[PDB]
Formats: sequence, structure tokens, C-alpha cells
Amino acid sequence: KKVCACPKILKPVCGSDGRTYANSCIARCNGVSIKSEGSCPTGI
Repeated sequence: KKVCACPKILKPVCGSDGRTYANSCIARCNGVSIKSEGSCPTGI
């Protein structure tokens, strides 16, 4: 449970794996880059 200290702000991003996280602060700390802003689609 050693989660990064990030803010409550709803600013999600699409990770390079295709996952969605809270914001850039958590996404970067998880060891991944971002491909775009907003949540990523599940694959329609």
C-alpha cells in the first residue's frame, strides 16, 4: 500500500499500457508514460 502522495483532482490520462489512473502524478509514479489526456477506451 505505498501509494504516491498525489492530489484529489479528477485529471485522468491514458497510460502506454492502455490503463487509466487518477492523474499524471500517479501515472508517472507507477513507472509508465502517458499516450494522451483523459481515460483510455476499452476497445470498441
